[PDB]
Amino acid sequence: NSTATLCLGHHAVPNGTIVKTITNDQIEVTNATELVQSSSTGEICDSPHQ
Amino acid sequence: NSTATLCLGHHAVPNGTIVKTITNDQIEVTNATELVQSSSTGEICDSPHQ
Amino acid sequence: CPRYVKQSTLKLATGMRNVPEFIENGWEGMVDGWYGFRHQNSEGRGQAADLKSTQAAIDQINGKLNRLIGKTNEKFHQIEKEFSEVEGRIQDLEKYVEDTKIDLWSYNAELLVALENQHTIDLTDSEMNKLFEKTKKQLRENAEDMGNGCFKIYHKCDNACIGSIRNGTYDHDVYRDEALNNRFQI
Amino acid sequence: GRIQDLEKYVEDTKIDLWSYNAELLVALENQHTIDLTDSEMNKLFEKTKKQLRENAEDMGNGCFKIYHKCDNACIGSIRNGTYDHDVYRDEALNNRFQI
Repeated sequence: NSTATLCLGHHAVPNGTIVKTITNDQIEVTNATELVQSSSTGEICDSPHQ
Repeated sequence: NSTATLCLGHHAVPNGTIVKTITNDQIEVTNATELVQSSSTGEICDSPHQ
Repeated sequence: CPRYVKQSTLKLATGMRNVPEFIENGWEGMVDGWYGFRHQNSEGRGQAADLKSTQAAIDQINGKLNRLIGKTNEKFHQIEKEFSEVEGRIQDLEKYVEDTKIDLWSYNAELLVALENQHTIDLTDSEMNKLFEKTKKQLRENAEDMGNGCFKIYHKCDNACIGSIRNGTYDHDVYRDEALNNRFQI
Repeated sequence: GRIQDLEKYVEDTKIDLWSYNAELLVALENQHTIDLTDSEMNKLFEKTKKQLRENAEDMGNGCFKIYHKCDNACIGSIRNGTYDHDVYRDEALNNRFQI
C-alpha cells in the first residue's frame, strides 16, 4: 500500500507467422507480408506497351 | 555545492554526409569516403604494361 | 518486373517478436499501439499506448518496404530461355547462363530477407530496451525492476505519475525523501 | 543476333549482380560501423558506471552527477580507470538519502 505496480509490456496477437533469420530458422512474429509475387491474372493485358 | 557534474559526451562536426544503412536510408555521419572511382585522367599511362 | 527465384515463399517480418504464454509475456489485448503502459493501483488495471515510440517503429517498418518494393530494373530484349529442339553447344551455354543466374538471385533473395528480418526483430527489441532504460533514467532509487519489464515504484503515485511518465516529465521528488523508511531499514 | 545477344546478356547479368553486391556491402558495413561506434561509447559509460557506485546518478544524457565531492583529481583518476571512490563515500546517507 506504499507502492504502485507499473508495467510496460509489449503487444501480442493470437495468430502469428514463422519466419527465418540469420540466427534462428523459425521465429513467430505478429505479422508478415509475402515478398514473392505468384499467380497473376492469366490474360496478357494490352497497356501500356503496344 | 556537494556535487561535480561529470559529462562524457561525444564529438560533432558542422558539415555531415548522408549515408544508407540496413535500417535507415539517410543518416548523417561526420565524414565519409567515396568507394566508386570516377573520371580518371584521360591519358593511357605507359607503365607497367608494355 | 521482379526477378525470378526458385523459392516458393519468403516471408518478410513486419512486426515484433511473438511471445505466446526479460518481459515475461505478451498481453494479446493491446491493439491500439505498439508500446504502452500497464498499471495496478486501487482502481484496477488499464492499457494505453505511447505514440512517439509507436510511430518511430512504424516509420522504420514502412522504410523497409520502400527499399524493397517497387525498386526493379527494366529489361526488354533478352535471350531465349526455352527451347523446342536439341541443338547442343550453343543451347547448352544459353541453358547454363540462365541456371547460374537463377541460382545467384535465388541465393540473394534468401539472404536478403534473412538479414533484414533478423535486423528488424533486433531493432524492435532495441526500441523496447531504450524505452525501459529511458524510464529507468527518469526514475531513480524510487522503484525496483522485477525482471519482467515492470517497475514497482517505492514512491506513492496515483495515475498522475503515469501520465507524467508517458511524456517524460515525471518529477520523482515529491515523496522521495522518506526513502530510508521506504524499503531500506536496518 | 544470337551470339551477340548472349555476350550482351552475359555482361548485363554480371553488372546487375555486382551492382547489387556493392550496394549491399556498403549498407551492411555502414550499419555495423555505426553500431560499433555506439557500442564503444556505451561500454565506456558502463565501465565508468561500474568503477563508480552509488556516489553518482545518471541524468539520462550521458552525464553523471557525482554525490561525492571531487576537485579535478577525480576526473583525472576516471580517465585512467584508477578512481577510488572511497574517500567521502561513508557520509552517503546524509548525501541524497534522507528520511
